[PDB]
Amino acid sequence: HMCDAFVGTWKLVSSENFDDYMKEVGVGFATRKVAGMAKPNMIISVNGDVITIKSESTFKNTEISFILGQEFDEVTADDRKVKSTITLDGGVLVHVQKWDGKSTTIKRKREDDKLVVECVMKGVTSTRVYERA
Ligand SMILES: CC(C)(CC(=O)O)CC(=O)Nc1cc(Cl)cc(Cl)c1
Repeated sequence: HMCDAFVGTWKLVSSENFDDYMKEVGVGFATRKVAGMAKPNMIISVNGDVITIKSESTFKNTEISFILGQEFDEVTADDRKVKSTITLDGGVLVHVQKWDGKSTTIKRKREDDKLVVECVMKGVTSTRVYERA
């Protein structure tokens, strides 16, 4: 019942500073523009200890499955090859990605009827708000 309140199908309803976050990460111009236009759905499910998060949009469909606290390799939507670990910290899903000596952290939180995603790369934070589909 670890992630019950995250499970479901969510649709992006607002974004702030995502282009700048992507710039800070190192994403190139064309990918930033097309990815920034996307209105993804985020589909979260749990089966036993395995959490699956899918992101689907006109730009890209991605899928990760993982066990909390157990590192895995991830190819991101912008084609980084990263080492990822996702944990629960005080009811927040905390996703750390490591590559090329860099690090970014993505937090997913339930707030009211929304799922709020905060993406941090060095001093740059982007906030993406999802609602139930
Ligand atoms: C958690 C997430 C960050 C944001 C969301 O799910 O809303 C997933 C995502 O879109 N990743 C991403 C995509 C591109 Cl193309 C470039 C970079 Cl840096 C990141």
